[PDB]
Amino acid sequence: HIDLSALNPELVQAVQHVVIGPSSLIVHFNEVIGRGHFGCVYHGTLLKKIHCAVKSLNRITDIGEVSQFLTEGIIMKDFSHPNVLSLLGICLRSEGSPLVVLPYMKHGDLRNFIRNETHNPTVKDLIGFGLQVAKGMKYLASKKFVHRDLAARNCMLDEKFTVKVADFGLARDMYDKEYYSVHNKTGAKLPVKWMALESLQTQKFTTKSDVWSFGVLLWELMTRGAPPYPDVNTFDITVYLLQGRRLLQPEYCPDPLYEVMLKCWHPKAEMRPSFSELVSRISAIFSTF
Ligand SMILES: OCCn1cc(-c2cnc3nnn(Cc4ccc5ncccc5c4)c3n2)cn1
Repeated sequence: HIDLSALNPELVQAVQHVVIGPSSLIVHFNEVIGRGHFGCVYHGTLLKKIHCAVKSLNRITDIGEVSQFLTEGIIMKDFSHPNVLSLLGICLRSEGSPLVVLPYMKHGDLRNFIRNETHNPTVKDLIGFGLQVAKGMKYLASKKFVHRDLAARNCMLDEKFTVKVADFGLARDMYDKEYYSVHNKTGAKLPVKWMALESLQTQKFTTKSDVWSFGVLLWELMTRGAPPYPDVNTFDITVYLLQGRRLLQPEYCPDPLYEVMLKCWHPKAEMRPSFSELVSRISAIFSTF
């Protein structure tokens, strides 16, 4: 049972902006639509019935950990952009950690979508998805928000095939454990094959390290969801990058788009493009299609 009286009053006020009453939420706990380390995602209906995704945090039992997670993620309620996942609300109830209510994404995560052989997205399709992500990140960067886990698995596609940058704020979790490793300086599970060289070395994350991750995501898109560096052990990713080595150009990646990827992975963080620059560059590349 989570008591609001025990929680920081400032956090309580913030949360009370987006609270959903239990009687307004129906959750189908027999319908798992995603699985994270903090809890699963379930089909829900919000009430005018709205189809939604309900993210559990029930694996987080410590009040202090729940408090910290809410504190770090609540700013999500302040964001509004077509390429950024929105928050529908938070359901506080009698027993269990708060439920995070999110818009339902009919087409799931971007990586699974492009790996699906029946979909067979074209080069144009894939660059288009990449442009959408760049716009969402441009928005978050303008808000000084550092994502820290950008990757194709962490972007969702809605019913209109609009890409939402996701897995941040209250929606943050590890949804595919295979791509997080403890082989790094922090000893915690991190997406090391998406991380900028300086993040692996200094444990610090910035918008410019998000740009590095975006470069990897672009590579994911153009390979239709191939795993990066399949032949590089998690023990070796830092030295691999230190040696100046990088992901190779995908077969169906246009030369100018691979140039963009390489700029995203410049060893000097300040030498890498802003997301505003990336939107401009990728928009031009897309338009030639
Ligand atoms: O291999 C991992 C596949 N996978 C990625 C996710 C994922 C990646 N980033 C996310 N950001 N928020 N949410 C929760 C969420 C939000 C909306 C959903 N709509 C339909 C189906 C599942 C949904 C899951 C996210 N889920 C779920 N499964």
